[PDB]
Amino acid sequence: MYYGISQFSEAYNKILRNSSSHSSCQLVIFVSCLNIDALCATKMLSLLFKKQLVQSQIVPIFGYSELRRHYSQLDDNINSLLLVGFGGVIDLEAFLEIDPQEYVIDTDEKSGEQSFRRDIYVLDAHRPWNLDNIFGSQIIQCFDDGTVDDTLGEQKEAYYKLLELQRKKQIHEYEGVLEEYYSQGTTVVNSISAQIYSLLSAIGETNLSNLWLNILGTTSLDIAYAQVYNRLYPLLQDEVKRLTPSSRNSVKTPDTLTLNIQPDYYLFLLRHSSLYDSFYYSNYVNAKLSLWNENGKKRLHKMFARMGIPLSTAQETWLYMDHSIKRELGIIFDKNLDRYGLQDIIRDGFVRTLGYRGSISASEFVEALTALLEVGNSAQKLTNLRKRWVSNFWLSWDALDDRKVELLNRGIQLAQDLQRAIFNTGVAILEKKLIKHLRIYRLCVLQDGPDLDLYRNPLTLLRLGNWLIECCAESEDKQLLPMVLASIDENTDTYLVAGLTPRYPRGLDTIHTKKPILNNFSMAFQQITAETDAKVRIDNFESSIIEIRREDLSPFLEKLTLSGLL
Amino acid sequence: DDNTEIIKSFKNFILEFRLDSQFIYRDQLRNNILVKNYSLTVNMEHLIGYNEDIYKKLSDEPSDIIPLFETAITQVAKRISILSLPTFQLILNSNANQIPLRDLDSEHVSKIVRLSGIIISTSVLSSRATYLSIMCRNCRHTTSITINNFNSVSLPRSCLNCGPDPYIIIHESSKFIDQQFLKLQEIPELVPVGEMPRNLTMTCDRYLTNKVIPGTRVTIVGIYSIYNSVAIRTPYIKILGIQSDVETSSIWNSVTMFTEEEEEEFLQLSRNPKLYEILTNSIAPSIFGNEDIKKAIVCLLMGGSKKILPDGMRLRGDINVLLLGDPGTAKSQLLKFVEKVSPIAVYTSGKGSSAAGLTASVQRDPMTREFYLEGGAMVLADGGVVCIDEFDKMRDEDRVAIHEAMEQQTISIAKAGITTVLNSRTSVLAAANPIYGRYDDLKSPGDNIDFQTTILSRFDMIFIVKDDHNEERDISIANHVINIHTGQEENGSEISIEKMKRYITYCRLKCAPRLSPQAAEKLSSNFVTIRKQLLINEESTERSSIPITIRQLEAIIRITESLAKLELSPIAQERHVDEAIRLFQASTMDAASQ
Amino acid sequence: MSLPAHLQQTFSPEEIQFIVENEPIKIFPRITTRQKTRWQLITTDDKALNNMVAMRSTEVVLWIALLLKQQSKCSIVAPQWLTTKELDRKIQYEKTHPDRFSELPWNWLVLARILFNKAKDDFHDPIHELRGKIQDLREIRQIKVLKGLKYLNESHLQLDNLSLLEINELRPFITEIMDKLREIHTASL
Amino acid sequence: IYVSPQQDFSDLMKSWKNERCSPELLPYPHQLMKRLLNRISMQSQLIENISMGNESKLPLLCMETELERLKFVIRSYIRCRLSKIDKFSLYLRQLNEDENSLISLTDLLSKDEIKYHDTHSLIWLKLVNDSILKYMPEELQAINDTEGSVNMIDEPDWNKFVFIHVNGPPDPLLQENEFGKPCYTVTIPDLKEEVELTIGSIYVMRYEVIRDLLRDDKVALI
Ligand SMILES: Nc1ncnc2c1ncn2[C@@H]1O[C@H](COP(=O)(O)OP(=O)(O)OP(=O)(O)O)[C@@H](O)[C@H]1O
Ligand SMILES: [Mg+2]
Ligand SMILES: [Zn+2]
Repeated sequence: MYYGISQFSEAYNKILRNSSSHSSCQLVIFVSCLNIDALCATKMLSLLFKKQLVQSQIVPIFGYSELRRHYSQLDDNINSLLLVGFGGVIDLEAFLEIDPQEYVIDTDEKSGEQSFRRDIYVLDAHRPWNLDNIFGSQIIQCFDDGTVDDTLGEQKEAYYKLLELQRKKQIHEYEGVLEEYYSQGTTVVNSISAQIYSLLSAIGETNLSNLWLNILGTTSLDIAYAQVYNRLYPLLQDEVKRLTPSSRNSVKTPDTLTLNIQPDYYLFLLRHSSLYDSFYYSNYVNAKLSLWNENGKKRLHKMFARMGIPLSTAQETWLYMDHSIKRELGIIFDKNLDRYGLQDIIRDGFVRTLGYRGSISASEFVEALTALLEVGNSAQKLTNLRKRWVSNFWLSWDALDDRKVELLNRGIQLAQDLQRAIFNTGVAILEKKLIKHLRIYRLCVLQDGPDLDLYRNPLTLLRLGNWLIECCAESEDKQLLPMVLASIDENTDTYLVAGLTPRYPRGLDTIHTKKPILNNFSMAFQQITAETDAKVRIDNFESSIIEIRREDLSPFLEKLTLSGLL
Repeated sequence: DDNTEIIKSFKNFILEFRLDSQFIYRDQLRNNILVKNYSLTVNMEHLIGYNEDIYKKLSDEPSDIIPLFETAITQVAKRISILSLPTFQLILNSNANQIPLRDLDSEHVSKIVRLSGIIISTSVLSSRATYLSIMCRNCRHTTSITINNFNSVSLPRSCLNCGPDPYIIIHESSKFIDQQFLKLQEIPELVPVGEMPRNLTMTCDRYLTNKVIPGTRVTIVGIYSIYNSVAIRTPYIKILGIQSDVETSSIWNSVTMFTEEEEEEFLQLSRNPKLYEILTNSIAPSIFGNEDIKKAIVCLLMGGSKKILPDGMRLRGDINVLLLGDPGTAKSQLLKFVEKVSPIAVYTSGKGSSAAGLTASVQRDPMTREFYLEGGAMVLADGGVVCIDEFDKMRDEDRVAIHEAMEQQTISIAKAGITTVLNSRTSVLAAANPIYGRYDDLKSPGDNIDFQTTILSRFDMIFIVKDDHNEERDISIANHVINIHTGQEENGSEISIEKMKRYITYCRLKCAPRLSPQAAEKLSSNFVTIRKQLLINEESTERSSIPITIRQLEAIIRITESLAKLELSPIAQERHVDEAIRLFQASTMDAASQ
Repeated sequence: MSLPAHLQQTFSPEEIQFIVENEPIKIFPRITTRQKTRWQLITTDDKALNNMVAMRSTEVVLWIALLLKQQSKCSIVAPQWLTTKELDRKIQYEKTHPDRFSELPWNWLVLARILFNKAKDDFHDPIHELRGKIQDLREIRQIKVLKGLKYLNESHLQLDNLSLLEINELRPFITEIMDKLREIHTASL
Repeated sequence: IYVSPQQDFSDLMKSWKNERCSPELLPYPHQLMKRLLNRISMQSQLIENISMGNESKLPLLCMETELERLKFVIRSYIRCRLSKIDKFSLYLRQLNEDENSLISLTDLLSKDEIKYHDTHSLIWLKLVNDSILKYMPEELQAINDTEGSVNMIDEPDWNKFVFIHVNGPPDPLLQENEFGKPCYTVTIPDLKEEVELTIGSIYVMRYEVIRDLLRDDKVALI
């Protein structure tokens, strides 16, 4: 079964009723280890449960195998289980070997319903929903954002008729529509933090900290799924307007907290680095100027000279930069960015300030959190690496608190270093012309780089993939093509293949740009793995990221090219 | 008018700032007043955060705004300390981009700038005027003047008939402060192409004096001003804050400066069961092998203990190491690393050195026509290590000037009417090549070493490094170098340069171990055995070029004491004696036997 | 042995806080416990809690008040002495009399910290002003303490109106110095 | 004289503070401690009975927190008493060995304290006898010799300086001063002084002179 948008309050009340007893804890939350949106949603849930004095346990998780292990290790006193950030696409009942009969408590013939000791709640933004979890199972409860009622009526009817059952033709039509539904790729439709904030608004527990966490969760998706961010932006604007005090005439105090909608820019850590660095290490600026060669640097220098900012002034840190230029920056950009094609740098973002402290924007906060998640600090080595990532999750969690600002500064520095390393790797990739072009898709394989170790983490590989996608591919007027990025680690002798969906030119509203692009790589990878024999791993939550043995990549890519299902 | 408002704004900033629940500057001022430290250190980021207008005012006209800030600080201090005190000093800290010393020009006149350099000279403290009492010659009119040390003041030209300049200062009623002059050079790596390093004149006041010693890299925050010594002005820097990576206060004083959190980090590190391996691996990580030489360098850095007997006799406590080997042994790289890591060190070339360069030089002042003594590498590197590269290239005359420095740790000067005995407590790490550039086994050791025995006896450990062509070692070294070229453990197997330097300083200032009776007995037995072996090894044709005297016994004792000091152990046991004996056998007896 | 060395002869700040939280305080209940289960406490009185009505002044123990406040079931009524006007009057009294201490409550510092950390929206006056006033009072009292420390002797000593936290802070130094002076005087005889 | 649980808790807190700040080992409140332990047992049983059986969630939390606070207070008091007994074992033994002394450890200590004292004394004596004492001559084989160069029995510091707060009777000893406020008068024999203690005033007195007032409960150690 699934809960509509208005049933969030009922689900929360059910959780309170069942998993609430000061004698012992009965609530466990499973969280995706490498998702910022899930991190913020779990932080909001943790604060909400702390308010009501609900005993709970929070367990970071990486991959489906660890989910199976931890679920098997769960005690019998867990009345409710929360799956935050995953589980939507897979069959939890079949995957977790959950048999409803062994989970029932009491059955009433008159009521026609059965009570179960354990309950599972799924907070997943990915699509398509697995119809087994939505329409078939009763133990699995899914927090739907309305998609099922909006567009899944026909699939609902088909699945119900399949369950209810010359008849061969009808069964064929129903199974055909079901297969057609299942044949689509996977994308993200909404932010889980938005749903948690909707629940809080329903029960009236919304404040400024919750709004900040919601903003962070929503903006985490801006880099990849800009359509979702554009759809959710007006609500964030309205909520910030509602929660902000009407009068701002009072002078700043040490405890004052500000949350303004100020003009933000598509620049990398503008407020914690130099303007030159902000323009240099930005994906959009590099894409529109090709800063990976000398011509791009010359163009950037010419742009800075025409804006009237001396090179020495530009390289000065943000805090100590000349105040006149800092104040005029908006006008200067208004008049000069259009010449070089950087008209999209102008944007409106959310900036949070604390009394007598520096001001940090939402994008910079998300960047710091992601940097802490990434570089914060056979099967045995893999387990140790995943344990290290689980540990980094808690550094990222701590950074979300206002008392732990040193962690945020460390994360900012690590983000700067990581962006520098990714820029160097991208320069190496593009100069060598390593991006082979096949008709079906692009291919790029890393074998002897200088910083190969950094790319064992899926998040860093995704960062590099986004950098490469925006640069020389989003531009050049080249037909959109999915990209394959692979890296190699000598300590284990295996690959980390990651499929990436193409992106339309940024900030180009169009009917075709309005339509989304689905990620079909999961289906093709699964089909190839099932047909072939290469001992591939699809344990990662992001089904597009797999681990491949050193020898099998060439046959795997041959089969991928011959499949034509990308 | 405006000055009062500026003072009020600064007072409000001092009395209102807070980042969580502690008034940082209020409490800091109270604590400083408690210990008679009339100053206040302000972080400019906090000032920017509190109010950007105040920072703009401070940056626009520092020379006119800073005195108002000092007055505000004094008023707040009087409010906080006295229940109804000279003018307080303002020390600034900033993280702005450092301007290269050579990039300072007209554009930076009368502005706050941050730069780093090397201090090459310091002056004797002078006396400045803050409160002057004056009296007129004719009518005897008492008057007072208050002077700030920031220059964009003079005795009145007209009395308050009296002639021009009628006021005479009454000294016994005036108040003065301390002043010092420093010479700052630019970092060698930052010098432009084919240019001599540039010097800059700087001044410090009150609590910023006696903070730096010559030869130490520092970071300076100050005002780039000018003074008229006709259409030109001599540039200079008015120091507002000094930041250095070496605790100079703890070096020239028996007092030691280390935070409680530091002291407890260095104790935990010392508690490590295998600190010796960590330090051995932490020296020259980019050099393959040479483990024994790395251990010798560790011992030299740690040093031994010095004893002053009741009769006045003094025993040396510094360890000297010589490296005689073939080309490509990486001796010069080891010397450079030693110079980089030691708290105090000077890297000098034997070729490019002189007798007067390396000890002290009689210099005549151009103006006073009086002779003074400047200092050389062995006075500038007092309390540290002197890396004398190309030891063999040094002339005899030059060389001979080093003996007393090495052994007696003093410099005796009798020149131009100057009779003094300077102090040079240094350790000498020298590298040299044989006579023919390689150690030819066909010829006797005496023919391969031109060094007289007198100089060699002073070196505690002598390493004769010979390059042997072994395929396995050659392949290993090639792989290591290739990995270096094409290419951070920090997992307890190695500590960075800064931590090692701080630990060296702490160990030197904290521990001075002593030998146990068993160690003394074992050492005497080993010394007798070594001397007997040397006597046996003698051949009628020639006498041993490598000597074994009482100095070698003292050197072994020093090595044992340094090994004990490494672990902060107050006593040296047989465990350290064994390692010292092994090192001596591996280096000095190895050189002598050949 | 059984008791650590730092807990010997003195109280730790946590112990002082624990002592403070035993005192009463006034609250505004946001629920109606009174009838028209039941608290059964053995250390304090349970009559007040049972006879609690909404938006009606009642007196309970400070720790119980904080526990209720955590659940947002009661608004803590700040002490009368913790107003800006009263703090200003106390500062004036301190300034006018350099020889004595103002008659502040014996738990003013601890209670102020507890209320600032736990009950921030209950105060009628801005929090920063109260923090500044408390800081100024603390510095004035520190000056007075430093001035009065010069009269340590082998005989008694009087420190009237000094709060509990200040006495706890000063106990080691004062006690040891006076003990040594007494020992010297006794040896002299 | 039992009054109510609140008075028992107040007396327990007063005893804890006095024991923490007192130099000597004060007499054990046997009846009060027995009442407190019995009340703790009954309250724990009541809490268990209620728990075994949402408006009732907060009261239970309050009961549990109160029980924890009371347990902590009793624990700290008893541990301080045990430490003091450790520091004065020989003193206590000397007290018991004397018959003319009025005090007896049965009144001055509880049964658990007596058992702990005896066991610890025996264990430490065995250790020091097997280690050191068995080698010394008969003249030096006594762990507690008062005729030696340095006395081995560590008595309490009678004249230790402590902080006090004068509260007055919950009074023949009470008298008024010139300024019309009630006051107490105590003497310091060594200095031949007279000190006037004013009710409601904090002082730093010697323990010996204020011992009687503290025992009578006219003053309380801060
Ligand atoms: N074991 C080693 N590991 C790494 N680099 C090495 C090693 N041995 C030699 N080298 C390199 O060989 C070069 C030798 O130059 P270097 O000045 O260090 O030699 P040297 O031993 O002082 O000889 P010379 O007597 O000719 O001055 C340096 O680049 C050093 O880095
Ligand atoms: Mg060389
Ligand atoms: Zn005159």
